[PDB]
Amino acid sequence: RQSWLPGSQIPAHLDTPAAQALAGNFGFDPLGLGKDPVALRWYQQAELIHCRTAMAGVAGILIPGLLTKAGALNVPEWYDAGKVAIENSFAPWGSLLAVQLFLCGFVEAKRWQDIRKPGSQGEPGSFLGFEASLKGTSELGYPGGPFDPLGLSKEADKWADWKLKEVKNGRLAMLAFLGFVAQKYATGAGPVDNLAAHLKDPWHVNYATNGVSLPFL
Amino acid sequence: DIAGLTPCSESKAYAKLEKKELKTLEKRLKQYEADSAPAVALKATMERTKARFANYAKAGLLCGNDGLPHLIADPGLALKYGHAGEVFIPTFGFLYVAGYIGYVGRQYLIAVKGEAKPTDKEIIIDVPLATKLAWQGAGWPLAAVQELQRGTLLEKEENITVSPR
Amino acid sequence: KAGNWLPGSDAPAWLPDDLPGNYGFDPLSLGKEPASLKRFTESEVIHGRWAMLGVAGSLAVELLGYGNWYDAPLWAVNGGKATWFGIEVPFDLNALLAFEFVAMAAAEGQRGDAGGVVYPGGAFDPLGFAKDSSKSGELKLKEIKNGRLAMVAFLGFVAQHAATGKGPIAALGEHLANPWGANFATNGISVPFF
Amino acid sequence: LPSWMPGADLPGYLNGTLPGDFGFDPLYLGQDPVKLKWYAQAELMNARFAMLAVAGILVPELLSNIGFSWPGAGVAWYDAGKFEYFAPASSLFGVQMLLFAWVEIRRYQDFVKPGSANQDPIFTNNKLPDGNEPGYPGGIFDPFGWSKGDIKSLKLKEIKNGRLAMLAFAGFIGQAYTTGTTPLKNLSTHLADPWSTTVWQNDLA
Ligand code: CLA
Ligand code: CLA
Ligand code: CLA
Ligand SMILES: CC1=C[C@H](O)CC(C)(C)[C@H]1/C=C/C(C)=C/C=C/C(C)=C/C=C/C=C(C)/C=C/C=C(C)/C=C/C1=C(C)C[C@H](O)CC1(C)C
Ligand SMILES: CC1=C[C@H](O)CC(C)(C)[C@H]1/C=C/C(C)=C/C=C/C(C)=C/C=C/C=C(C)/C=C/C=C(C)/C=C/C1=C(C)C[C@H](O)CC1(C)C
Repeated sequence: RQSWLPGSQIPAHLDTPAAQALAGNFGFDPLGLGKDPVALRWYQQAELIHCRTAMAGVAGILIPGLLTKAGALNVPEWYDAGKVAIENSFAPWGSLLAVQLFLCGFVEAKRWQDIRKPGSQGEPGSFLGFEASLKGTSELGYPGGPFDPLGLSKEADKWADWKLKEVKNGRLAMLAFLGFVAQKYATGAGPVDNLAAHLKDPWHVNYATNGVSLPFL
Repeated sequence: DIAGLTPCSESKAYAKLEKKELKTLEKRLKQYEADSAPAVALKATMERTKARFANYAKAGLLCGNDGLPHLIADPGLALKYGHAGEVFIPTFGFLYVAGYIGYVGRQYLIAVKGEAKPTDKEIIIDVPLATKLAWQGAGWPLAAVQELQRGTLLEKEENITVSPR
Repeated sequence: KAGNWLPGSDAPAWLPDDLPGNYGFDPLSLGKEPASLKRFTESEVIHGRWAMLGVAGSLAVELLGYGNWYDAPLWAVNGGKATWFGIEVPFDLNALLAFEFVAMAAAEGQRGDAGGVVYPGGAFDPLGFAKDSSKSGELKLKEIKNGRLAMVAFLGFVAQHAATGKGPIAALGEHLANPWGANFATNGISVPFF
Repeated sequence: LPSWMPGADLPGYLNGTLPGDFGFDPLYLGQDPVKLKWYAQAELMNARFAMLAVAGILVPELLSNIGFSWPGAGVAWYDAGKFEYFAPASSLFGVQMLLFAWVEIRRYQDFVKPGSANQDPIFTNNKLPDGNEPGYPGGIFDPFGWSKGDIKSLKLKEIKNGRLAMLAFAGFIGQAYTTGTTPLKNLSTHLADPWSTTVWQNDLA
């Protein structure tokens, strides 16, 4: 098997049939958090949700960020998108935050009750009729039905590969967003401009020169 | 402002105290030479002093009638008026490190109770095991809430209670 | 089996054959369960009838020249008075709201008490069609197909007026004027990167 | 038995059934047979669009230097987006995506279930023959009576010209980004002086 550190002793809780059947297992647990299988279950759920929302957010940063260097899509910088949006908008930000709290709390409550009980949300008479297709698909965190419309999740031969691509791209996306934050506080411009200013002069413009990222040198 | 005071930037007493400290310091400085290490240390003190006053003025501190900074210990009030860095952030920092120390210690104790002589490994520290557990708990709060939610944090009533009632 | 929405692909197992508009169209597997499927049949037919009525209404309004469907309710926010075919309507917004609430509440409660019934009879059959239950199945098929078409057309109305702000027949007229010069690529809000 | 490196060990999963099987995969991209199928179909499609593209960049420019007078007088291949047509490019994009949605989803439906998209939905007499071969349709898509010969030769030829055309279109992109000129003019100034017009020569400016 692959390991993060070849030659390192892989911990015994990440070496089970239950833990090796997880997407993107690389035996990485230096701080031994996942000693409890229930806790490992919950943490896997946390990783999946963070992956999906991280991909969505970072794509939202990049793709308008890239395409604005072309002609179309005049988009302001991601750290200024809220202001301009709310000046474009019709309501104050408080009411928008309240509405999103409601509409997201409902859904997250659903998903949470499905985490505590696996076959929960599908029981007769609960919803007006989507109770038909709100069960799980035998692997928690990966529902079916109205999710996965295109039927890509039906074939069994591509299954682990779709999983593994998801988790790898997601981990990379989380790293990307943390990078967005740090580059915002460090240099003071958009990430696309950081990429351009680094490709323009690599040996002079990096975090060894920005004067904040390591002040002792 | 916040309970009848003013920020230190326009506080008259602040600048008077600053001038007084510089005055005594230059008074000590006067009697030496211009190359002497006494004068070197004295000018270092001047630099650190003026830098300290500028740093306290920059952070938006609040001074009473004595010209001294006052800390605000109230979540709503400090978070509303921009003072989260004087009690709030410090208390979460301290709780993190203190729970960290306690959790590491507790894990050591359970790690050594399972041996043949628990007292020797208490008087003579198992250094490899101690360093190992010293790393393994940097995220303690997650392990703490898991131990709480599984009911292993608390012993049941097999504790020795005083006799009699 | 009125058809198959995707030649070659197998029909879903949960759709029963004797059913109007049974094309086997279900990628999401939404009607795999019985009771939910029955409820969805009810909802589809009812939405179809209401869509037919609304689309026919907006067409009649614009075709007989009384503004669009968007400025029919214009008389209530900006002060004025309702109309029908060239005659004034003597009511207030709250008056029609009250009579609408009472009438619709009464009618829909009455309907919503007889279990789930989609085809009544007798006094909702006053002309004498669908008596033999033979060609009634075909009439069910025609009903549901025209209903699906009406729903799609009404969603078209909402999107079209949300895009260009003109009425249906006005949009069709100008599109017949210059076909390539004005449709949903000259929209400027449909496809963004143009 | 041909190789891309005569003597070197070929990967075991390649067996000559694919057209143009030269045993070239130093990154081992096609170990799973499913990925091999998808990659093969992708190669065919990329190849055909490359061949049509390179034809559509050579032929207008080749017939530009000869001096005809259709309004495509040699403007460019990359300046095809600033010309007055008889329709703005938006509706072009719309009709394009509608028609190609129809065609490409139809083709994908053939690929997932081979032997299922053969007959004409409207005029249900017209039907493709049962020589399905996902990626090689047949019937009216081979209208002039070919495929009579040993088609492995013609498949091999199609894939060779496709690979050459893909590299050619990559060439058009690279040359037009670097020198910023038309490609037959690049061949013109290279046939003018082959020894002082090279890549190493131009990249030192
Ligand atoms: C140790 C107890 C204690 C005490 C005496 C106070 C005292 C105060 N808090 Mg407070 N607070 C505390 C703990 C405490 N805090 C803690 C632990 C939190 C974190 C949950 C907060 C979070 C908080 C917020 C978010 C706000 C206050 C505010 C206030 C002020 C008026 C409200 C009040 O007295 O409610 C009585 C308080 C208690 C009985 C103690 C329980 C703590 C509750 C949760 C705080 C109640 C907030 C209150 C409902 C807000 C009223 C709004 C006001 C405009 C009327 C007052 C100076 C408000 C403020 O800024 O005033 C200007 C305000 O907005 N507090
Ligand atoms: C009013 C909504 C509605 C409802 C509830 C139904 C219900 C049904 N249809 Mg149906 N249908 C509708 C509208 C509707 N139809 C329309 C408008 C068309 C024309 C496009 C069709 C065409 C159609 C075919 C061709 C077939 C069905 C079939 C069915 C049955 C099984 C499928 C199922 O589980 O449906 C459940 C449906 C829903 C839960 C729909 C809810 C709406 C979803 C959740 C959101 C849609 C959002 C929309 C895409 C947004 C567009 C915005 C725009 C800007 C892009 C079921 C009785 C099958 C059958 O046997 O017929 C009886 C079948 O083969 N339908
Ligand atoms: C006020 C009295 C009243 C009452 C008591 C009822 C009662 C009923 N109606 Mg009903 N109806 C009424 C008025 C009323 N209606 C009016 C005025 C209309 C418009 C003419 C309709 C249109 C209507 C349709 C079309 C349907 C019903 C249905 C039903 C039944 C479902 C009950 C239920 O749980 O729904 C609870 C419903 C809700 C809490 C609201 C659902 C809101 C939906 C999901 C949002 C739709 C999108 C929204 C409109 C935004 C669109 C924007 C637009 C620009 C496109 C029930 C018997 C359904 C039925 O018979 O199925 C069995 C059905 O299909 N009714
Ligand atoms: C593994 C492990 C294990 C062992 O045991 C121990 C240790 C080592 C400690 C660990 C590690 C860990 C880590 C590292 C983690 C990380 C994380 C992250 C980064 C996340 C993020 C994450 C991230 C995320 C989600 C993100 C998201 C985002 C978003 C939404 C965005 C949004 C937006 C947009 C769109 C745009 C607009 O305009 C604005 C805004 C609003 C801004
Ligand atoms: C089927 C399926 C299946 C699979 O599985 C999945 C999926 C695909 C998702 C699905 C789909 C779905 C869909 C598409 C749906 C649609 C719907 C609609 C559109 C409705 C409408 C609906 C609509 C409707 C009713 C409408 C109605 C209307 C009306 C009444 C009107 C009214 C009016 C009038 C008197 C006139 C005036 O001037 C005004 C007004 C007031 C305006």
